[PDB]
Amino acid sequence: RMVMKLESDKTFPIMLEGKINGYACVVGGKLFRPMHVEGKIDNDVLAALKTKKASKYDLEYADVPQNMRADTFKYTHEKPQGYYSWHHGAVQYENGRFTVPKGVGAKGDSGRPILDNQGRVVAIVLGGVNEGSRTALSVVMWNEKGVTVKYTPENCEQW
Amino acid sequence: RMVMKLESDKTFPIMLEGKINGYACVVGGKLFRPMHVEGKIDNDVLAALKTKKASKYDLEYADVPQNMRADTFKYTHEKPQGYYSWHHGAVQYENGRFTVPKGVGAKGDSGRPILDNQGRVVAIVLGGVNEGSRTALSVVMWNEKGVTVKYTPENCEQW
Amino acid sequence: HAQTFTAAVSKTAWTWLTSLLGGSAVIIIIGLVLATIVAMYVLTNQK
Amino acid sequence: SICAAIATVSVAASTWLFCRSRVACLTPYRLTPNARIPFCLAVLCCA
Repeated sequence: RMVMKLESDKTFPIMLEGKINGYACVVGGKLFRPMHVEGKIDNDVLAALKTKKASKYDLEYADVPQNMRADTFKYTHEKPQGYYSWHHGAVQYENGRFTVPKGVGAKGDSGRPILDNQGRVVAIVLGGVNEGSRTALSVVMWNEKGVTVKYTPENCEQW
Repeated sequence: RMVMKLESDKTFPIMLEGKINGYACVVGGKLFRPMHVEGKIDNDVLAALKTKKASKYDLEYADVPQNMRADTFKYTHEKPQGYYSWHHGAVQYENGRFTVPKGVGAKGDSGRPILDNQGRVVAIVLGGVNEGSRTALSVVMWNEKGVTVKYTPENCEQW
Repeated sequence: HAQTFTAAVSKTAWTWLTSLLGGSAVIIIIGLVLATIVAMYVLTNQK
Repeated sequence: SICAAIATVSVAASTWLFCRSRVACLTPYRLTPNARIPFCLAVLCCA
């Protein structure tokens, strides 16, 4: 069940001196990479792409080539309350916040798209701060009109 | 099997150089064919029928005789999400875009009509651009107000 | 007579000085208003 | 010289705030994966 959401090769790791520190994800024909993550995307064609920064929203976006547009995530403008699927495990959406079990998400666990029960991306998580048992997440989502609202908990901890 | 059994003889190949280069289709009492195909329609009565040019919409149309209005394709103004019948195979309408699998569609395939599961033409194609594993199509459809919005993707390879 | 600091400044000189000093303030005010409007719009459109 | 310096500083600052406002009003709409920007262009024609 949960293993049927990790067969997504469209995500790409970021290499820094041979180590992993973040993930760059392609959604809706555009490649999003977290700004604070330093490194180079393993894929050469995506690495060669020139990206335009966005300091306020803390991620840089680039336009993928035409031949790569076909195999790409699909975003969703509706975020129903309750269960969601992630690579590390289950996530739950309540009152506008994503929460995960403690210790989920750490060094190099940012830029991972959060998948829905249908199997399409709804948001991209950039960091998380621990709150008791359930760690809250700083995550950028997409509104119904397409304004890409960001929800960030207070004193957010990077990655 | 079922996707190709929806066969209609109203479509007519255009002949020049003695080979297939495109199809002209009679819909709702008007015969449509693009700029791209040169030659004469196989039907002599339609071959001798004068056509009015619409260069900006990449299709010229001719008014069929009153007798032939009985047997023609029926246009469609609503475009439900999902798969549609076609001459080759299922065509996916997603995000306001018609897409076909890899390899389907090439030169000489222009002008064929895209129909729905009911069995009526919902749009007609004029060209296709390879976006990767999934191929996008340049196609003109019909709206509820009859404005005939055409969708031309970026740098489309012109069939 | 006696010479005042602004005694010899003509009307034309005054208009030029007001355009240079007084028009730049207008441009600054316009920019500040535009920035405030944009910030309020984007902040109200987040929720 | 003082008037010219003040005018140049004012013009540069106004341009800087205008560019910052345009960025802050477009990037929420710009980085949408499908890049739909009808509303801002219709209300102000920023681009």
